[PDB]
Order: sequence, then structure tokens, then C-alpha cells
Amino acid sequence: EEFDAIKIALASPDMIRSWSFGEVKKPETINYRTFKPERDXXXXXXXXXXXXXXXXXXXXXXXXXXXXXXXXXXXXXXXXXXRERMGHIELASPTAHIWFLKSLPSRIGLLLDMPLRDIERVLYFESYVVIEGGMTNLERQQILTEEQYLDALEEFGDEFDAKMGAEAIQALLKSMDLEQECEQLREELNETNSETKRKKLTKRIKLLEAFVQSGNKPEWMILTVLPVLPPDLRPLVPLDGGRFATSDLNDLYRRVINRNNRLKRLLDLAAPDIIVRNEKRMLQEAVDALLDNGRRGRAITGSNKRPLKSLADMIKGKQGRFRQNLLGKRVDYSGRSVITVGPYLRLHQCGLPKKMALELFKPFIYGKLELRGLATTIKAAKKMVEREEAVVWDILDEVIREHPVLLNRAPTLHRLGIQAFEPVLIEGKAIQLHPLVCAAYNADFDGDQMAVHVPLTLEAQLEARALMMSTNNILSPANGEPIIVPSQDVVLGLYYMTRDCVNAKGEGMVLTGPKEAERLYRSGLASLHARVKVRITEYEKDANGELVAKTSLKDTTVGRAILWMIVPKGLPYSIVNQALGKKAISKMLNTCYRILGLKPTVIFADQIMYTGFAYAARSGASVGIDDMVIPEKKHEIISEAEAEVAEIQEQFQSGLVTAGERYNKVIDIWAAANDRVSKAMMDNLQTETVINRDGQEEKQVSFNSIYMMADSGARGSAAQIRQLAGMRGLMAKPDGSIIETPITANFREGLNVLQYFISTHGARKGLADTALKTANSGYLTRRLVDVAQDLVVTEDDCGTHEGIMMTPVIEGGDVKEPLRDRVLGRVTAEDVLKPGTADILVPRNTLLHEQWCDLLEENSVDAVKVRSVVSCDTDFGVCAHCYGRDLARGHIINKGEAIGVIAAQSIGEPGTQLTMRTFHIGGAASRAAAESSIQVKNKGSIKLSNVKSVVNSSGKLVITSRNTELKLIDEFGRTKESYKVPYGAVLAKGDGEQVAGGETVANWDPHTMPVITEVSGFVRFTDMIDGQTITLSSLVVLDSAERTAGGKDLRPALKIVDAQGNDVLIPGTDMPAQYFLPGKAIVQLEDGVQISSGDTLARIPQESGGTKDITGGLPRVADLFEARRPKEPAILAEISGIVSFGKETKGKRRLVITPVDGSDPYEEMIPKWRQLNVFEGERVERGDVISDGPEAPHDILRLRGVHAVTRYIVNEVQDVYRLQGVKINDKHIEVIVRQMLRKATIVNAGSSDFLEGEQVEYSRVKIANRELEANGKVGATYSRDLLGITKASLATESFISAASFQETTRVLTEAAVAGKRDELRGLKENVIVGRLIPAGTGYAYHQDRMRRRAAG
Amino acid sequence: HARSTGSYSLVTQQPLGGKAQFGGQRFGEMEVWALEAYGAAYTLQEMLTVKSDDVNGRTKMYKNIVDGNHQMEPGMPESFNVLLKEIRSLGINIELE
Amino acid sequence: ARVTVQDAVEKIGNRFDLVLVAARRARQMQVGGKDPLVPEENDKTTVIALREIEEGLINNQILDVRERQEQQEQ
Repeated sequence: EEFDAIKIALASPDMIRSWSFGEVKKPETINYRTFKPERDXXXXXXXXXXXXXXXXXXXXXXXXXXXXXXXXXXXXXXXXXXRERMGHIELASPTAHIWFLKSLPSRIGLLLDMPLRDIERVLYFESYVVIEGGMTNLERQQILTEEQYLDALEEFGDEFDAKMGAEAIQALLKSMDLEQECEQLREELNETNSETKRKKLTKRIKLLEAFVQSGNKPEWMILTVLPVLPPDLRPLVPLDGGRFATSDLNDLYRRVINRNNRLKRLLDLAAPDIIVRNEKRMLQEAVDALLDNGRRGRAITGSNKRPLKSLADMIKGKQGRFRQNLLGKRVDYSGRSVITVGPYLRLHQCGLPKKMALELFKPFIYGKLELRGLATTIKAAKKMVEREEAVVWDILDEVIREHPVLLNRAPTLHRLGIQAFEPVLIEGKAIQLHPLVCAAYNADFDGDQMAVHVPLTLEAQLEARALMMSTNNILSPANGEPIIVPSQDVVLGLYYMTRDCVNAKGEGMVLTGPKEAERLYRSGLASLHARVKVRITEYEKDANGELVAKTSLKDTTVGRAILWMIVPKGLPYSIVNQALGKKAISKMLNTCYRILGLKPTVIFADQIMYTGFAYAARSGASVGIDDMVIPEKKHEIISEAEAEVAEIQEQFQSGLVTAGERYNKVIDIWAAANDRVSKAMMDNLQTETVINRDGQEEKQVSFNSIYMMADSGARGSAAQIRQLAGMRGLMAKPDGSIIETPITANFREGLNVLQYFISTHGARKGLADTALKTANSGYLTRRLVDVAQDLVVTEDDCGTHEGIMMTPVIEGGDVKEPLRDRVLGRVTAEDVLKPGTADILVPRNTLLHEQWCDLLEENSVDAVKVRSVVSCDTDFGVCAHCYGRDLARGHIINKGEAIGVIAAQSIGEPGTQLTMRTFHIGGAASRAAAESSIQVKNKGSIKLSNVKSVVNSSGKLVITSRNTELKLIDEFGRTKESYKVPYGAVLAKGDGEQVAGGETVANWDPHTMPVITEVSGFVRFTDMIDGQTITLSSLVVLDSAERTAGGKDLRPALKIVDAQGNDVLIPGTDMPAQYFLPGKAIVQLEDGVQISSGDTLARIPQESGGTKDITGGLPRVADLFEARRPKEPAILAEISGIVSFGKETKGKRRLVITPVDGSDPYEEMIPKWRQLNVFEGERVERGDVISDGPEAPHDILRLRGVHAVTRYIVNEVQDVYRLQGVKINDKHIEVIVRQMLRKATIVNAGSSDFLEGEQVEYSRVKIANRELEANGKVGATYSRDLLGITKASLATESFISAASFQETTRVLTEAAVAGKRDELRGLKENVIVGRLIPAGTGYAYHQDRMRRRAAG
Repeated sequence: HARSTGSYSLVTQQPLGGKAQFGGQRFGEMEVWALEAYGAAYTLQEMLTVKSDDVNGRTKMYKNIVDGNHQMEPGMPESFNVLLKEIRSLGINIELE
Repeated sequence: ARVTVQDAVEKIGNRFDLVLVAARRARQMQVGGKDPLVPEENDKTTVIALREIEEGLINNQILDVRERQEQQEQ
């Protein structure tokens, strides 16, 4: 019996009159000074019985009864209360016409077939348009002028129906016939169809069908009575603390008050043309001017508040209604503390203080004294608390121990920002917080504030107890690895713990297990000693459900023996479990967490921290003047570099060297010299530090704290240390180029004044950038999270056959990531590893053990078909089994989880939170492996995939096609390194040979294209038009975009000729010697110039195709998340068949398409920007790119496919954030792609939805019920174009939601006509309406409770 | 400054903010998406509603503190009634069925 | 105190409704009318409910049969 959503409807006189029923009655209560309101009710003393003006005694004459009652003082009889129901008063009865036509589309304009501006003019104007009639031949909508209305009324006489003002607008809105217009325009546009007809006609037909089947009458658009709110519901937020001032609300109050009151009394009084004209124009501007237009002639211009423009300040405070609802409120129960760090107690617990305690626990203290009975009444307990008795502290502790507290930092990013801890009292005003958790919050101790909230009872305390606990949530659904930061004194302390030293004291020790207590704590045994024979017991978990012990003597240092006592469970026992005390401690933490992720794996794992800060504090590392080491080679390197640069400026003084090459050269010498100072700095960081023992010649490992931080990894970096001792580097914020005045002074040495000047310059620029990235990252999270709201994730496994082929990235010299991490933890349709022997079966899940077994054994196959989230047969929501299994908790996730929605939306936050270096790193570096010299990873046979090998006469090898592939295959067959081989690359060995690590097959200069030819001879320009296409004198061949449309069909090419005139073809190739020149290229040698074998002709100064280099980190992040198609597309092949290019184009798009032969052809032209990759002498299949460059989102979605889209997006994102240092799994990114590819357009016909696109799920239901029905031909295909994906928030099927994320006025205007009910399917709409989110924990009650919707 | 319950405002029934010895500070849209991120429907749904936009949630909540019924009323948000309100002042007025 | 809920997840993995189940048991013991079946570490009835779920003798069917048994006997 619970209500469902709301009802979108219009303003009607019956419902609004129901909201009033009293018309407009009285001020109610106020005006105490006045002493009386309007005072017309029934009483024992009414003095007006049996009539209106008569007495009960029959003596109403003289001075008795009548208007005078029993009390002639104050207190009126009219009140009408204040809050229960929204009232209504007159408030501009005749017209409204405000929020229709307010949006860019005019709704009354399309229903009345009238333009916007003409509606704005004809309102408050004379109107006079005729309405229906049987005696008149004029149209129902036929509009007349004043005089035409006088002659029409005096001529036609009776049966002529028209009204004085807005009534003819009221009367057209009333007289519009939706059925006759629907069938009339339906049969008319269906009988006569045109390209211009479908627009504004067909959509008008379906739109009028939406009006007819909507149920709301257009007559309800206008309001006869306007419902007025009670102040509490009315309330307006004043800017000045609540002042009304001069605003157009007050202007329209002064004009609309007198004009509206005089208009009501005039209309009810049948006023003449003077008062009805002045009151009709003044009131018409009162109701109409507040709606639209008007002149802001308010008080004096300037020095006055004018918070009225579109009258949108009521619906939208700043960006919308967010401030009122759908955004963050002031919450409750908050300490608002500042973080302190407790090292002690438990990873999850709170050093909640006594002062913050008992302030928010007052209800639990009152109920505690009640149930326990130490108090008598609630007031007595209040006295006990206000008196601050000592007994209250004991029961207070009884409550606090197991009553958790949830914690969050105000700038919240990801899901782990809020975590539940078990509070314990600590004396102080602050909260001691676990430092390993501080890195999870990202919070710092610089004094950033803290929001402390108290959960409420069952769902909050226990939900945060079984979910949001910091130990219960370890894994981070962004990187995928468990996020723990045992850095700082844990890395330094474990580094000092695990290490060796020559000689020193103690030598070896026979004692083994308990050698730390007696040996360490007694005397004579250092914390670390090399060559100790102490044995270490081992445990083997390979047995089923049982551990197999073992023991043996291993050489290990005393500190390593101390670290071994931390984890009693099975370990590598000082091999991988000790190492150097580096991030490998986090690695062994991961391997220890790999088995039984609950359990003493979880608990007592903090002993690494207790011993870390314990024996780190015992170590007591320190930094001082002696700590840093200045290399003596610095003087020789700075002097030599200064001498070389002195020779450079001497050559520039002589004029032999240009200023540019001299500047960049000097930059190179100071850069390489700074590298030399860094390397010598490091050399003196390890081998210069010595320890004197006995002869001291052997010395020992360095104990320097700087080296412990650099090698250990607790903090600092080789670059920061390079600034501490070596050169600081060079940068210029205003110029953007490396300065020619380097900093030769170390921090220990006195810096120069100008050095400090440039350093604080660039440092200020760094502060500006790092301060700028926060807002941009926040806005990115705004867009992404606004898109991600749509994930229900309901069905478990729908058994879909579609899955992505999994192949490694294998880019550059070394592979960036292995395929095992991508294929790990993903459902697998087939996924046959090895040469198809057996491998996995069809119905088998991929775990870490099975995927690790197939990855380690028979690794020759790196490609396996794995199901992905983007491809799911589930109609509504996503399938957890198809998406994958992982979470902050253990594996095997369940339904109702946001998954990649919020996990990915929060995953993209840390990547864009900080740029990498100057942000040009994430951009196009313009220098790549295959771009300069193609290199191989593993020794093996290098082959060219999808290419035609063309041998030349010089012995080299060139690719005949445009887009090629160059891969290095090992003896097993697995792909090592594969890069796309572009046309024009001359390689020593095309195929059949081998290559080693770091082998370069071909070398091409990226600055100038060599365009190496084959047969020697004179250069001849082929298909080069002077003055139209193409324009020391050297020719310039530009792109066909700037070429004349007449000669743009042909393309310029360099054709070599012999001395006799005959053409000599290349050996083994049917085509002769020539080179295809792309756009923007420059040809140096002109006609009539002899050339030898392999002579250059033209070079590409710029790429031209997809020209523009790299947008940058922010532009590529907001562009990729923006999902919009590329600026300049290239070409694609939709269907298979004979592919050819022929004929020409005259005054149109160049390069008409000879192909499409076979199945019915269509002539395909184009501007011909990028070079054509496809060959004209061969038949092309479906899905082959006919040109290089970007494939665009639409052509890549309908051509390249979902798989190629996922490859592009995942590869680009993981490369950018990979160079940034953040490795993000494929799952969440493919969820972003899943939400990007939804709402694909639909071409289907016969299902209705004619010619217009609809949702993909609607196509699954329409085609499902289609093939289910006896007619299967009704279903058709659909285009995969993803639009811009930034309007997907506007494309949500829900009503109330996204209205706050978008413009409230525009959403209300556009959707309010469509009249679709929200239905509470939107999650954020549920957040606004108050009913629980049908996901997460509430998915059970929403599924079982919402499962009764079919019953009614 | 620690605060539990305090003065509210006549606008939307939300309290003013800090420095008033009232209010829970603020958990903004980032915390809304943090509860949507943790997947807790309870904390968010009763968050936006019970504390401010709902008097029923506070009255029934404090009444449930006695004997510890522990239930919190989901309620109909009065701030959502400020949105419905403002829309009612707008020329297109929406009414529930 | 309970180290990790993952043990009760090993009992019956859900994690979606375990909030409502353990909140129902901790509701029965917190409101009154129910007694702890586990020796107390001084942990409150909520953690006693977590260990009750870890015991294996409390689940959805036990709350349904026991709830209908108390409703029929009352």
C-alpha cells in the first residue's frame, strides 16, 4: 500500500481550486498594530440570522445587530491557518504561458504551429484569431488583425467565436484537436514523404501521439488559479540575510498587485474599454513580463540588488537545486576534529577522545542509565550528565568499546574515505589515527580538517561493521592490488632490520629460534650480523587442508631472524621473506595475503608495524652535514661543460653555429653533464662511504641515512637527492624552455640570487599547476560519476557468448604489461591456451590458481577469449559472472554492487589529480621506438603481419601496403614485441632472419621522411598540379583539402625514370619504382634532376593526418572521457567485396569509390585528407581501414567494433596512467566503455521507433519479443554510434534524477511536456524522493518488495 | 566544534552550518558518491532525508532511542517539498496522485 | 573481538544481506527478549551476534522458524 514515485502533471483549475476552495481569503494573522484583519462566520452571537441584514429579535433597525456584533474590538474571523496543504489564490488568472516556450523548443509554438518570437509579440497583443465555427470558411487556426476582426464579426455575425485577449490563445490551446491533427498529419506525411518532411513532420506525428497517449490535457498548460505556497514551503534564501530590495520580484509585485487587483475587480465589475484596456495591458505585462521578456526598469541602474533575470533563481540557487536537495546537507553528530596518529592499538580502532565522547553519546547515556537503572527519570539522568559525574564515565566506556565511529576526510575521493573503527578514549582534544589508514584516506598531518560522524543503530553501525571496516576492506577496486603503505619508518626500520655487515661483532651464532631475546637484548650481538648459522623452520601448505613443517640451516642476519618471528605461518623463510628491507616487504606482504585473506594473515600482520617503528625508533636514523656527500668530480664536470659551452658561444661569435642549434646544443651539454654529476654523486653515495674495522680495506655497506632512504624507498628520490647534492636541473615557467644559465651550486653551498629567483619562479608555477589540478580532477569526477549512476547489476549469469579477445599490449622495446594480469579474474567463453591441446573448458571460471597455472605452464599462447562486462546478454543491469569477481572484500562478488561505476569513477580521480612532470609526458612525445629505430624484445623471427613484402634492387625490404605489422616471434610462438610498420620503412632483413634484444630492423627519421626509392634515375613529379594542388626553390605538395576540387582526385607521387625513357620495375614487385607522397610534404629536388638509388624526394614536416600533435594530460583525459569523435575522420570498409579507386571527381569530394561492386553499390566520395591505406587492385573484406589516422568513435563503433574500441580506450588510458605510475585493471575501464557504448542508435523499422534511435535494452526487448512472435522480420540491426556520451545523463529514462546535475529550468521545461513518470528506477531519484536505493544492501528488500509491482 | 542537534532554518529545514554550535558540518556530493561508492544505500538514503528534510526521521529516531527500536523512518523529504514547492510557484505545477 | 567477517562469509557467503541478518539478531538481543549464546569477551550484543552467525546455528531459516515460533508461542 506504499505510494510509487509521483505524478507529472499540469496546473488545473479543479486541483488548484481544491488547493484553495476559499478563493483568496485575508492576510491571515499579522498586523498587530492595525488591530483588525478582513472580518466577515457562524456563531452564537452573529446578529444576522434568517437573512444577510436582519436581527434575531426582528429589530435590526436603529442601533441594534447589523454590522455591530457582541464585541467591537479586534480579532477577525478569517484565518485559514498558516503548512498542512499548499494553498491557492487568484495570482494572475487570465494567462501564464511561462515555462512553455521558455525552453529553446516552443511547445505551445509547435502545438499552435506558431513561432516563438511571434508568440512573445502576440501575447499581451490583440490576438483575435478565429476559433472553429460551422458558418465560417476560415481555418481553425486562421489569425486575423483588429480591423479584420471587426469586419469578420460584423460580417459573419453569429457562429463566429473569438475572445478579447489571451482567450484567443486560451481558445486555440483549448480548440487544438490532437486526434484530428494526429491522423491528418499522419496520413498527409505518410502519403507525401520527403527528407525535409520527416524532420518537423514525422517526429511531429510521433510527438502528437505522445500528447494523445500522455493523458494530460493541453488546456491545463494555462492556469485559471495559481497555487501559492505557505512560507515554510515558499521559503526564499536572501543574499543579504533576507532582504527583498529593488528586485523585479518587487517591481512585478508593485505592478502586479495594483494591476492584478484592479484587473480582478475590473473583470468582475465589467469595466469599460479604458479600465479593461489599461488593466488588461498592465496585468498582461504583469503575468507575461514575469514569464518572459520585459524591461528591467527597476529602481535605479547599478548599486542595487537585481536577482531576477530569467526568474530561474527560484528553481536554481547556483548550479541548480543541489543546495536545497540532491546534494550534501549539514548532516548531524559531528566532532569536526583534527587528525593525530596513534601508532599503537589496532589497525581499526579510534583514539576517540573523552571530550568528543559523551557529547554525541548523550542519548546512549540516557538510555543506559534507564535500562541499567542508575537514574530515576530522564531529567535526573540529564542532571547526572550535566554534573559530569565520574560514574557516567564507566558506563560510557561500556557503550564506547563496541559502538563504532565512522571517519572521513572532507575532500573525499574514493569509497574507502569513510571507515568504521572501534573507539577507545585517549586524553586530549584530537583523534589518534592509524597511519597506515592515513595513507588510505590520503589525509596529511599539516592540519587539514576532519569530519567525524556517529552512525545510527543497526544498519549504520553493523553495516559499517560487516562492510566498511578497514581490515574488512583491503583490496582497492582501482589498481586491484591490496592498498597498504608501510612506508616511512617501516621501510627504513625494516631496511635497518634486514641487512648484513662484515666483521663487526658476534660473528656466527649457534642459537636459532630465540636468538633475538638473549642475543639482541643481552649484549655482544648487533641488530644485524652477516654469516649466521641459525636455522629457520619452514612450513609447506601444498598439502590439502594441512601444513607440512620443515627445518634447515640457512644463512640469515639477526634482524632477519627478528622479522621471521612476526608471521608464524608458512613463508619462504628469509629468502623472499627478508630480502633488503625494501618494497619487496610489501611484495611479501602481498604473497602472504595471497592465501586465506582473513585469518592470522590479517591479524598480527601489524607486528610488521610494531617492530618497524619499534626498532626503527631504536635505530634512530638522523640527517646531518656529514650525511650528505658532495662529489669532487663536480668541479671538473662544471668546468669542462663551461669550457665546451665557451667554445660553443665562441663559434656563435664567429658565425659558424646558428643560435637555435647553439642553444639546444648547450642544453644538451648541461643535461648530460648534470647526468654525470648525478652518477658520480651516486658513486660517492655507495662506494665512498666506508667503515673502519681491523684493516678497514674491505670497508662495508654504507649506513648513510640518505642511502637508506634512496635504496629502501621510505621517502625521497634520486632526483630530489640530485638536487640535494648534484645539479638541480633547469626550467622556465614563462618561456617554457631550458634556461642557458644553469645552477652550479648545491643546497649545502650558497645559492646565487638569480638561481633562487628562477627556482622560486618555477616553484611558483608548480604550486599553480598542482593547485589547478584539484578542481579539474573534481570536475572530471563530476562528469564520470554523473554518467556512472546507471548500473543496477541485478542478474548473475545470463550465459552470453560474446567476449573480448585478450592479447598483450606488447608496445615499444619492452612489453608494458603481461597478458596474465589482463586475463586474470575474468570469465572465459573458450580461452584455449597452448596450441589448442586442451587448456580450459567452456564452463570454467578463471581464478588465480587456474589462470596462474595456464599462465606459467604453456605460455606460448598469450591470446585468450575472455568474457567482459561490456558484452552481457542481460537486458537490465550487468552480469556479475560476465563482468568479473573482485571487490574490496574477497572474490565472488554479488549483485546490487556499483562495481566499475563508482569504482571506476573513483579510479579516474587519482590519475588526473596530479600531472606527470610538465604534462607533456602524458601527451605525444613525438619520439617512439618504431618511430626512430624499430627494436625487438626477445630473440626470434621478426615477421610482418598484414603486409605485402616488397624487395628492392638495393637489397633492402619495404612494405608495399600502408598499414603493416612488425612482430618478434620467439621459438615458442608467443608475441614478444609488435609494432605497426608504416609504409616507407627500409629494413635490412624483411623476413626469415632473427633478432636479438634491442635489435633495430629499420630506421626512419621522424623529422624528415626519407622516401627511399628503388631504381635510380631522374626524378619525375607524377600527378602534381601547379597553382592548385602543389605550390633554394623547392616544391610543396599539400593535402587535397587545400587543393582545387577539380584536380583533387589524383595524388602526387615521385616516379623515377631511366635515361632511355622506359620504366624499370622493382625486382619481385609488379609496380615500378615510385613513392607515394602524403599531404603537407615538401619536395626538395625539382623536375630535371638526376637521382641515384635510394634518393630522397619529399619529407613530411608535420603528420598532417590527425594533425595537431598531443592535446595534453587534461585535454586527452577530458577528451577520452568526453568520448566525442575525432576532428578529422579517414575512411572505413563496411562490407566485403572488390575494392578499387578509379574515375575522378569534378567540383565535388575527391576520390570517388570504384568499389561496392557486388551487393548493391553506392558512390562513396570524401575530402581525401589522409592517405588511402586500402589497395585499389585487391578486394577488401569487412572491417578493413581504408586510411590511416583516427577511426572516430562512430565509424570505429560501427566499423572497428566493440573489441577494437575497448583495445583503444584501455590501451590509451593504461599507457597514460602507466607513465603516471598508476596501473588500472581492464575491468573498470571496460565498465566505463560499457556505459559509453550503451544507448546506441537504432535503424529498425516495423517495431515502430521509426528512423529514430532508442536504447539498446529496448532493442533487446523489441527483437526478443519479435523473434518470439510469428513475425521475425520486424527486427533489424542497430548502429553502435555512442553520440557524445556526455548527454547520456540527459538520456536517462528517469525523470527526477539528472535534473539537479543539469539545468533545472531546461530539464523541467523539456521533460514536463513529455510527462514521463520517474517510476523511482533512477538511483539518485530514489535519493531525492527518500525511498532506499535498489542496490547494495537494499537490493534484497527492493527486489522482493519491488517484485510485487506485477500484482498491482 | 562538536555538535549534535541545534537550530535550523526556515529555508528547506537545513541548519545554517558551523560556528553556530549546531550541525554535522557537511558531507557534500563527494560524500554522496562516497556512499554510492561503498555501496551503502542506508547511510546515503537516510543521510539526505532523516537528518534535515525529514522531521519524522528525527522524531521517530529519538523515540526509538528509548528501548532502542533502532528503526529510522525513511520519510518524505521536506527539501524535496521545497523543490516541489518552487516548481508549484513555477507556471507548471506538479501534484502527486 | 571478531578478526574478520570473512569467516562468516565462509559459513554462508552473501555480504549483501549479512547486515540485515546480523542486524536482526543484534536487534533481538539489543531490544531485549533474547540471550547471548556465546561466552562474552565484554563485547556487546552486536559482536555477540557476529559470533552467533559464525557459530553456524543462526541463519535466514533459523530467524524465520524461530521468529514464527516466538510469534506463534506468544
